[PDB]
Amino acid sequence: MTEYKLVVVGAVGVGKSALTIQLIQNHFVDEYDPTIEDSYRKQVVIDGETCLLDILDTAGQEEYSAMRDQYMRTGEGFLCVFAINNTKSFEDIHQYREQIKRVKDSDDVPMVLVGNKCDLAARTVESRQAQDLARSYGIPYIETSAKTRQGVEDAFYTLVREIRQHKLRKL
Amino acid sequence: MTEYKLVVVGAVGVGKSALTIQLIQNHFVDEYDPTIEDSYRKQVVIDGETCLLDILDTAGQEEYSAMRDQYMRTGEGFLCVFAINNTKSFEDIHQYREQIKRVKDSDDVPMVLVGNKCDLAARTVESRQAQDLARSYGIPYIETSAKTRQGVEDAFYTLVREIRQHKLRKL
Ligand SMILES: Nc1nc2c(ncn2[C@@H]2O[C@H](COP(=O)(O)OP(=O)(O)O)[C@@H](O)[C@H]2O)c(=O)[nH]1
Ligand SMILES: Nc1nc2c(ncn2[C@@H]2O[C@H](COP(=O)(O)OP(=O)(O)O)[C@@H](O)[C@H]2O)c(=O)[nH]1
Ligand SMILES: [Mg+2]
Ligand SMILES: [Mg+2]
Repeated sequence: MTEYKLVVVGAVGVGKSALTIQLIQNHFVDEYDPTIEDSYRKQVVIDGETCLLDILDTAGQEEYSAMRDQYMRTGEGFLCVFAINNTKSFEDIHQYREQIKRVKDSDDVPMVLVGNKCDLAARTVESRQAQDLARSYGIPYIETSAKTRQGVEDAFYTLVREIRQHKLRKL
Repeated sequence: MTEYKLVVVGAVGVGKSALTIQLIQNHFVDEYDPTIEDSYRKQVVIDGETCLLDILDTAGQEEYSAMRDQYMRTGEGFLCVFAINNTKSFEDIHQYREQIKRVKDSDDVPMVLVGNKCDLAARTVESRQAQDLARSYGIPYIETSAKTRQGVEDAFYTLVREIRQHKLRKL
């Protein structure tokens, strides 16, 4: 069926692995080797289209750029994630977004901005600032929580839909 | 009288020198040595307070950081400017804003975002994206044109007022 190659990107400790794993196997995982980078797949039905999700769970020292090259130029969409209680991870969103536009020759590649850990009752980054950023970038912003699972399907599926619109726009 | 040390910052070719000079001597200047970095002063009355504006017109290769050190930690406010028809200068706004927060130990230093050259009927950066960015940063955005002079006083004076509020907030 159709196959979407997605890449999950963002600073270390934001919850990239917990989100990915929550999506694939429905269980929250804590303590998962910060170093391990691997792909994950799942057959899903989104909006009636059945498809294959090919997700790259990025890890490793790569100064805010292209963690896993031959997925990065080939990724069809990216999940830019930050933790809602870590302003740095948030401030670093710009750099990830610039390497992505950099290897892909465009400021028009499907992405979604993800504010993770919204279960934490605390916060150093607030909803309106994130969403203004997204609004300036032109992409959606969605808050999730790998822990309670809130928003994880909405985040990945919202990313699929963007890719879809983007493929239909060339006709 | 009161004295405000302001720094004009941004990529080369955006109009930092034309704006500064337009403010100080009311005349548009084209072709002004991209390399020359110097300060400029003017006595003005803003909101009934008479004051001395001490402006640093930043120039020189300094990778998006602290052009003129002993003005940068001492600047009381910064004018972050980009050209409305130069998306790169615009995308680089983040880096300037991070060195400023970097030498000043805070994500709370008076700044104003300036979209210059609004006389050009063209544009690669649009009003709503700039303002969403500003809104996410928490600072004002003002469009100016060193050429026709539109907005140049509003930009500097709006920067003075921010500094004022910021000084009054400690009481
Ligand atoms: N409270 C809470 N902790 C989370 C959430 N997402 C991830 N974590 C924890 O944050 C840390 C980093 O998660 P991980 O997926 O390994 O981060 P990564 O470096 O982006 O892969 C671990 O302690 C996770 O269990 C979340 O939504 N809520
Ligand atoms: N049309 C137009 N050109 C401008 C404007 N501001 C500056 N320029 C021109 O842009 C170039 C760069 O100006 P300058 O102040 O030297 O740029 P800087 O490197 O930021 O100091 C010169 O050609 C200026 O005359 C503006 O508002 N409108
Ligand atoms: Mg991980
Ligand atoms: Mg100059």
